[PDB]
Amino acid sequence: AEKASVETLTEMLQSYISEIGRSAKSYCEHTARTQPTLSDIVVTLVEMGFNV
Amino acid sequence: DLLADENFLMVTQLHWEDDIIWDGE
Amino acid sequence: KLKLSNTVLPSESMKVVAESMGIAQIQEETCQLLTDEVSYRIKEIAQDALKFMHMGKRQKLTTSDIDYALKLKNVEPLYGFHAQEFIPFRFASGGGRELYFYEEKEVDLSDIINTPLPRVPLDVCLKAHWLSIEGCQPAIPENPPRLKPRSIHELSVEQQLYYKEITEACVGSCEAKRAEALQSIATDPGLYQMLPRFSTFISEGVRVNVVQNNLALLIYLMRMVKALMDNPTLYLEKYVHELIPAVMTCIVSRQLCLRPDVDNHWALRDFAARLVAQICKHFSTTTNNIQSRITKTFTKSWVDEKTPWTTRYGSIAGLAELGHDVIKTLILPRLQQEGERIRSVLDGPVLSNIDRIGADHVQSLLLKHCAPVLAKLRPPPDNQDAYRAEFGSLGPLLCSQVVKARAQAALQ
Amino acid sequence: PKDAQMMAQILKDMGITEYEPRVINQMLEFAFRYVTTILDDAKIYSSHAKKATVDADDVRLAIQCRADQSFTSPPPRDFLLDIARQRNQTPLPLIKPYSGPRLPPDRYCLTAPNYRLKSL
Amino acid sequence: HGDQECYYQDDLRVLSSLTKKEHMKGNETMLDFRTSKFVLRISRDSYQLLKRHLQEKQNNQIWNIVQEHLYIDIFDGMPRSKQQIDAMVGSLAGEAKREANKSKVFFGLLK
Amino acid sequence: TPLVDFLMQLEDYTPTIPDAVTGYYLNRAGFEASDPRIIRLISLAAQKFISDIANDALQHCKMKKYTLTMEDLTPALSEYGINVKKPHYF
Repeated sequence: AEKASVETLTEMLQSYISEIGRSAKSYCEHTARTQPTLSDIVVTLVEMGFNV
Repeated sequence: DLLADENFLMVTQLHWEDDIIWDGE
Repeated sequence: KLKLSNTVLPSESMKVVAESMGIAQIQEETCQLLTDEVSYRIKEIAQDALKFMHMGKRQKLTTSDIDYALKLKNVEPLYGFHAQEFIPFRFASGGGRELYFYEEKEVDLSDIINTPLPRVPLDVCLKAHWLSIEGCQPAIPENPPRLKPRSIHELSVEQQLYYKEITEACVGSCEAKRAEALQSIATDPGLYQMLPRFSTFISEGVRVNVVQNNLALLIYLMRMVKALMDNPTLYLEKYVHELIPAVMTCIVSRQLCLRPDVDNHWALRDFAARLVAQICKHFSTTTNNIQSRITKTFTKSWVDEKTPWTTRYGSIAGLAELGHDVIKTLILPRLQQEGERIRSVLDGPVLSNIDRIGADHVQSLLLKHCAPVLAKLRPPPDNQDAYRAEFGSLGPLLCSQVVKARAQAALQ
Repeated sequence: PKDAQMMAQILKDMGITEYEPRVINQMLEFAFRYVTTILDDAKIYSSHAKKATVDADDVRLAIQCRADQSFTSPPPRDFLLDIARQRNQTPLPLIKPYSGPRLPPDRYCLTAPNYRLKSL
Repeated sequence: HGDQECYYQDDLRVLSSLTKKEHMKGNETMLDFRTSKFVLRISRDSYQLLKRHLQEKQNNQIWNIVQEHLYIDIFDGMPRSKQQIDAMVGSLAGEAKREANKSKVFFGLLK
Repeated sequence: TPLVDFLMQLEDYTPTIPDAVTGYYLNRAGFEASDPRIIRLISLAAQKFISDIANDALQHCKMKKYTLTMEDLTPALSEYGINVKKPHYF
């Protein structure tokens, strides 16, 4: 592959793990909890348009 | 430049080879 | 006096971007309008990324400061791509793009997989030490640095007691005592202003310790020299004029004690001495004083007829460990003499002397050096009988050593 | 490079002496991202006005309609001083003497039974 | 810009960037600097020389900018030295009035 | 409960991304490793996103396989609503 196309896609990969980190923590802490369950990620991935 | 500090260090001004002890006795 | 200016991005870069997008025929006032808007946003963010540098207590703007400065201005930290919807990544930094100016711009997709991953460093721990003891900063490694009156010695009695303990530990009665004393020599910052007394103790010791060839006394002193050298604080080339003739004597001298048995250590006494000798020619180097002087003494030790074979073996080792080119230019025209010496030891029956042991050690060392000297400057073709043009000393075994070196290179 | 040597002068004019080498590379990546979204919106606004040449009023429109959404700011001083005096007028409440660990109501804290799935 | 005191270089650089109106309309620090008043504590011995150079019509424009954008807080005393003025200035809308620093503050400890 | 069943199966499953690396970028955002299976589902979701983009890019390359170029990522992310940027400054 092209070099700039690999550092592009691994930047979208790091930004994707960091976005389920910030949003599933936000969905659980909205429900007064501290660690996220499965029901907090299947609503996090829905809000990113994933089709789980 | 001949007044540089190294010129005066005694490694560069001493025949220290004579010290090496060969077959001493 | 302050001649501060307002530097903006060049407009001739903004027309290249515009015509590479489909927007052709842009005016100069249209193009100057782009490069003062974006040069303000770079100045607005770099002034705002300097807030995160100061708050994080750093003096270097890292790459993550611009990721938080962008998020502060409600602009996504993403640089490579821009998502109009913004829902897959919402103000989430992807860490930028690892790109260069001198890059290749095309890699193979299995080159990135087969490379070894870098080592995750150690986690953060909390160690305590002392900056000040009742006002005075200690010199620990966690810290940076008419009758005339009766004079005082320039050492303290704690320092003089320290010198006595370190020297009585470095004569190696107990091995753990030696090893600490050697590490203490290797990293004491205040070991300057005691260094004349250490250099004099070394020099004087070897000279009255070769009167009777006491190998440990010498192996301990050579380890003391090696521990003196790798200390970074002290200034050594004022004292190297005493240090160098001591090590030459360990390498080029005869052994007054039992000739065989500890000759194995004697080779190491000459191994440790040749190591510290080429480390001393690596450091302390000025024009034509140190390295060329010991090279000349080693060569006239070699070309000297009918040498002591202990002196011969030591000088051979000393000239051998001098690096890449030195054996490339010096050991070349002398193979015939080495072979003739080996043949004489072989023919004469005399076995109770040390000549035969000296000959075997010299031949083995010379053959190993000749092996890479060959592996280094030629292909490995005709490794069977072409070495018979060089008197047939190492031959196929030399070829096998070259093959082992090639296997090590393949492993690398 | 050409545009990368000007980026080291924008930082040095802001007094930034020490910076990482990846700092210049991604401010150029932001500056390229910002001009290809002004000019992308400029030809959208030019096609709205039906002119074949993107002139300077199109870039004047695309800058001020992108700066109205992207680059925000903290709240202003006349807004901060109005919500301060609306808040600082309310007197401080008294404290119950042995209420326990003083916390907000439980729908505002992060103290819930905090479940997890059974491993099977 | 180069006759300004050396301690003001950072503000001067932010200002050198500000050249447009819309650049300043979203700064919110120079937006609050433009609406506030610089306090500018001066002595009465030096204010008499200033007002005898501003109340005349020869300089009625810079006098109009002074009485619009600058407060002047007058104290009766010696004019301060340059290394004493350097010790107490440096802020934006700086060197505040003495009427702010005269409120009663309960700076003592509790029992 | 299809996904609850899948997460229960996710123990004994090793994902393409390690959990020491997926868990690092989760700890960076406040998500702490209470359960390994949850870290593994997050890792698999990220993998599916990158893989779907890659497969769309390969259909574009086959239409115009082999090398992935920025002009293959550009129409592949355009249906996603993501405008990728060329470097153009190096």
